[PDB]
Amino acid sequence: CYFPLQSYGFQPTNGVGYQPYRVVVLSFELLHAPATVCGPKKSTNLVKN
Amino acid sequence: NIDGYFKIYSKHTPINLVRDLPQGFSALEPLVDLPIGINITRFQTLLAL
Ligand SMILES: *[C@@H]1O[C@H](CO)[C@@H](O)[C@H](O)[C@H]1NC(C)=O
Repeated sequence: CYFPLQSYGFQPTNGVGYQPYRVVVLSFELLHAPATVCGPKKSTNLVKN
Repeated sequence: NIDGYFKIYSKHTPINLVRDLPQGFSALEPLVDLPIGINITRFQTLLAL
């Protein structure tokens, strides 16, 4: 029976593989709800006559 | 509440005391629209004491 928990040793002199990285996963779904999380940013200046 | 959208209209006016639901005309302007998307079949009021 071995210890489940463990921790990386993050000294600054570690190699790129051992270098800590922060990764963000952006998950998208459509459960057929009217909710919307986007919006356009296109608006040309108006003209007249 | 239709097609997953909740709509609210309102109109406020002072009234002359005793008489209930006086004769007159007053249209209800839109107030609030939310795309909640939930079934509603029953409702209940709230009050403060
Ligand atoms: C509302 O009721 C209908 C019919 O029973 C059902 O198809 C629909 O998925 C329900 N929606 C919610 C949000 O409960």
